[PDB]
Amino acid sequence: NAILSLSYRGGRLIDSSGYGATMNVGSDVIFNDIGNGQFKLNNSENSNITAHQSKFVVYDSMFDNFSINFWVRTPKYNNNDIQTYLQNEYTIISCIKNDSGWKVSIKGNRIIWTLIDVNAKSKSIFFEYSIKDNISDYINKWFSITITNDRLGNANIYINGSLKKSEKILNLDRINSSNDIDFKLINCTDTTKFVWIKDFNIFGRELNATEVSSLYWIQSSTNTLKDFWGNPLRYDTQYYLFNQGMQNIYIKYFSKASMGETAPRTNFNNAAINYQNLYLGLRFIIKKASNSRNINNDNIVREGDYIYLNIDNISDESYRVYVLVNSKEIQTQLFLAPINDDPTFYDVLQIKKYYEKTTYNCQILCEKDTKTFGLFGIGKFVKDYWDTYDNYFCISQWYLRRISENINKLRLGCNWQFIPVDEGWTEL
Repeated sequence: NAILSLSYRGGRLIDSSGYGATMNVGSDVIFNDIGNGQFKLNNSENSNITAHQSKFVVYDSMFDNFSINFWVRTPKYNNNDIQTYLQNEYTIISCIKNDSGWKVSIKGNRIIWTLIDVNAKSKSIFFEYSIKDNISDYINKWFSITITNDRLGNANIYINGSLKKSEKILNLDRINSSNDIDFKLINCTDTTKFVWIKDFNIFGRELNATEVSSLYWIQSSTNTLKDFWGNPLRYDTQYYLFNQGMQNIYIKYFSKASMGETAPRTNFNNAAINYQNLYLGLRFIIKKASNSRNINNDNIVREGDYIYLNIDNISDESYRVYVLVNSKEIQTQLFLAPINDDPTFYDVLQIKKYYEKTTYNCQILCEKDTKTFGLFGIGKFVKDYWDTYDNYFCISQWYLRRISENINKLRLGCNWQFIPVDEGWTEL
């Protein structure tokens, strides 16, 4: 029972809650109908949405509890402009009348919720994520934020469905907010900044932990395949390959053995920031296999589709990933070769999500028949001795049983993510 839910469908922004908020959209907003719909705000006057709430939805109360929820995708810092990134707080969503109400702000690597009462007393609570991780779960990635407010106790921030922070708000008096919610960058000094927003909802109660987790599961669209950024995985789109089990390597071509070998990610590191580079190694393109589901160019890949993994940066001609047919062994290297129909090898795959379905991981399956059946992962050249070069791109039957074992499956070597070049992640 959301009391406001923004959705973009049939080419228009609507309130899908049924409480009838009306929208006014500026001339410089980008929209799409992915899922419930997404939009992009840039740093200009015309890049704005105003949602006008009815008398029955607008918040004006000393005691009534309420929650808001949305997902955000905010770009990586510019390496040469970290001081302004860390120091500049800008609003992205606000509902303020005569200085009272609520607002969502970003300040670098922080997401901030602020409440201001009619006496100008204010309380803020923030979530901060690291800008020194080799690989970040949050930078330039879709993530979920749910903020719940108990007027007689705490404000709470939940990130990706789990409680991250709490702050006492009980000393605030009446919060008399605006009928209008403005989605708009305010006070953002960087002309190039933008933010992506999706799944904006308001609830007229304090959601509990169970409700927050359920909402996260629903909004994660667990049947859809996603890329590293949290966007739908697509055909005909160049992707670098990330292994969730071995995050510090990428795959390179080794011509002598028609092989994908591992090599260490390079990094950028100074006193303020650290990250490993993402746009490294073999560049893959997902292609629709013969007699699979009919698609248009750049369509979304589904778990039921049969696909090929082309590689466009080994030579001027396309290469593709091949599996040896009837290997009679538990593990074999994958073969990276020019396009061919040699019956010794086989190229029909599927991209699956067997567990951890709210994550952006996938598994890559070959299942021709029992003699050619396994999951893509990484094998060791030498097993009994720090060496980032000691591995190759393989297919193994070992993963088939492993993924049904009573274990944490988050960091298995058969977990992969696909990384397209994105405007919110620039590197050297």
